Amino acid sequence: MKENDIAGILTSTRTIALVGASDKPDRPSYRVMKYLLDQGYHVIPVSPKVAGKTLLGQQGYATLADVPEKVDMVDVFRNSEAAWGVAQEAIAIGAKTLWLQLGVINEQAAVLAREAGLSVVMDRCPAIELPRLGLAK
Repeated sequence: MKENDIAGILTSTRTIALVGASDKPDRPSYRVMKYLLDQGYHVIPVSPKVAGKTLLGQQGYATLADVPEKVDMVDVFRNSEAAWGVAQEAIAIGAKTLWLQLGVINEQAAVLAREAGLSVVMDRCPAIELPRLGLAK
């Protein structure tokens, strides 16, 4: 099994990290958060406001460099350009996977990961990636 793709990273370690997890239930960043939590996945929301607080039962953090748990998949839904800033940071600490917002295309953030080898995935969301096979509860 010498497969070098997201399949091995997702099948090996499943870790989802949320960037900019605030108290805005009227945003796509929230709907995706509680969505991954209910589905039964490890959600690690990190925000400058949740730093030292509890979000939906998940420990909050001011920065991704403050959480002990190693992130495996960075969920960036905040904004388009946000993917770039969140990408460099992830690759810095030693990320493994990167997920952006579905419908958007960022060549800058895409290559920004290739430079390190990180698995960058743009124009794709977990909400639709889950049911893609039919394992949605």
